[PDB]
Amino acid sequence: TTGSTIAEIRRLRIEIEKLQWLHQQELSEMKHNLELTMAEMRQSLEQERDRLIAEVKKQLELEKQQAVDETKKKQWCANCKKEAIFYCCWNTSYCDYPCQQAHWPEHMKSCTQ
Amino acid sequence: GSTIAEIRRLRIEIEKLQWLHQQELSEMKHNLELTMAEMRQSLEQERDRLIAEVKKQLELEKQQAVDETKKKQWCANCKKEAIFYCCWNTSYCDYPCQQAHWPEHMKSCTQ
Ligand SMILES: [Zn+2]
Ligand SMILES: [Zn+2]
Ligand SMILES: [Zn+2]
Ligand SMILES: [Zn+2]
Repeated sequence: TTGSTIAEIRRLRIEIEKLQWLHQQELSEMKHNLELTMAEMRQSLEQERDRLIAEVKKQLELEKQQAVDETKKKQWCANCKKEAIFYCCWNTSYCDYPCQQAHWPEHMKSCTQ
Repeated sequence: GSTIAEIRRLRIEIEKLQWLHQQELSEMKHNLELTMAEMRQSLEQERDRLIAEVKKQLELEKQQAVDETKKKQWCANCKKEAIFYCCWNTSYCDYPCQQAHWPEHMKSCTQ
């Protein structure tokens, strides 16, 4: 029947028309939410970078102070900068006799005792 | 054949195309999320690289500090720079430090 086919076609066409109007609000709010999550991620990553750098600097500054202080407690070879075991005169110590011999031409200029 | 059946077939195919389109929109939404996760991971890796450079430079400052310290004598009492010495590895910045330190240093001394 002609009228019944026309009504069925018309019904389908109307359903397609309703399909067109769908999902506009979702996509248009999706871009704006993308901007906000992107900005929040950039800010959080920047704060985490600053926190990590500050922490690494604090820890290595403490490690440096510990190394310097440990170093002040010992005597160091004036020729090779390894730990020394005997001394010639003020602020001139050596780890073995060959370092003393090697360093003598320079140390001779300013030696005592 | 049946016209209404043929239309109903058409509806099924259109609804299927519509569901597919929906799958495309949500797979692109997912891909956008993966791209964001990839951006976070790549930025984190670059931060780790920067941190490694900062550690490399701070470790050099540590070594220079150590090497500088090896060049001087340090007060056995207060750890400031020393100007005279009592015996091996025992120097002082001033006489008041030497005096203050004598009760502990006496057990180990030369002169
Ligand atoms: Zn040496
Ligand atoms: Zn000497
Ligand atoms: Zn002192
Ligand atoms: Zn002494």
